[PDB]
Amino acid sequence: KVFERCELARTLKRLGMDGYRGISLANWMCLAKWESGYNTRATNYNAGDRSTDYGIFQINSRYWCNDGKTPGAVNACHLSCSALLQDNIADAVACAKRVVRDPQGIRAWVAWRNRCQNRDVRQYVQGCGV
Ligand SMILES: [Cl-]
Ligand SMILES: [Cl-]
Ligand SMILES: [Cl-]
Repeated sequence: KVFERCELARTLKRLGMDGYRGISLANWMCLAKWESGYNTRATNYNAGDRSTDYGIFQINSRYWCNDGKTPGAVNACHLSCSALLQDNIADAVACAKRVVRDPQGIRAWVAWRNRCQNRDVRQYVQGCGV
């Protein structure tokens, strides 16, 4: 599915994302916006290293989920990458939390550095009741 902005914001808040390991909801919204345009079914093959990015946060198969087809991969979220293509984003959210338990935190996503870091991201949650 493609989420509407405020629906997603409320969905993530219910799933405990607000302030998770120091990360505001608006940072998570900005990440989802630039990764996928709020689209849970998005996939992107990386020809360069044989991995794929999955779902609303574009979580990468090399480290985070298993797709069977990425060489030398591990599966730190202990999920099929299929779980990251559901309309229900609970698994994706669990896996995004796992990503940010690592030292880099939200910096793991380069899109976050480019489009969100050191920016005014308040617009992402304006009006959403979160
Ligand atoms: Cl911030
Ligand atoms: Cl699974
Ligand atoms: Cl679903």
